[PDB]
Amino acid sequence: QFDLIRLNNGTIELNGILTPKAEVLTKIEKTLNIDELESVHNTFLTNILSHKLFATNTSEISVGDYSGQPYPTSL
Amino acid sequence: SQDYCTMLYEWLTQGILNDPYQEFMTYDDLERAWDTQYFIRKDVLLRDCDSEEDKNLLFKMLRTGILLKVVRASLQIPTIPSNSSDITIQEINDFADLMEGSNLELYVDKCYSRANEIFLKLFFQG
Repeated sequence: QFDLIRLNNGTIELNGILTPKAEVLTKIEKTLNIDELESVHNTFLTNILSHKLFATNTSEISVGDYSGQPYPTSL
Repeated sequence: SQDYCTMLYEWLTQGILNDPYQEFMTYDDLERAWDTQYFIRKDVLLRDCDSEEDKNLLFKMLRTGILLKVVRASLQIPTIPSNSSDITIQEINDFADLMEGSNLELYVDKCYSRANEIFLKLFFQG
């Protein structure tokens, strides 16, 4: 029930409000619709893409030492 | 002052801040991302708030309102019904009588105890 977000500096931040542990003063299924399913499929695709071995010709990847070439290029 | 007593009652029973004319003695920012700053306006106060007793009274009222607003924001409810506790606050009708009598202090202590009980129950059970 706790949603965490990581940053580049190694810190962790809680996203949004922290809901109580299911306790409301009182004296169905969470399925995904069309746009939610499409968006989560897009997130799955970009997560597949963001692999270091799949990031071909990108500026975010670091080249291998003593070679000067990225890992996908060496592959 | 019929409007001012109703605004004070709303602030002391639900923590709802609606001051479109800058007349209430307390108003919060974000009208740090989650914790907002509560500024007390001394130009529109009802007392001097210079003595220790008056300062503690003002701080108690502010803490009551803050706890009410926090409970509202956590429960995602627009208002806190009176059935959630065993304490009921009556609306102020005579401003002069409320100022000259201890009924103001009684109502303030009552709503403060109610807000503290609700907050403790919530943070202890949920």
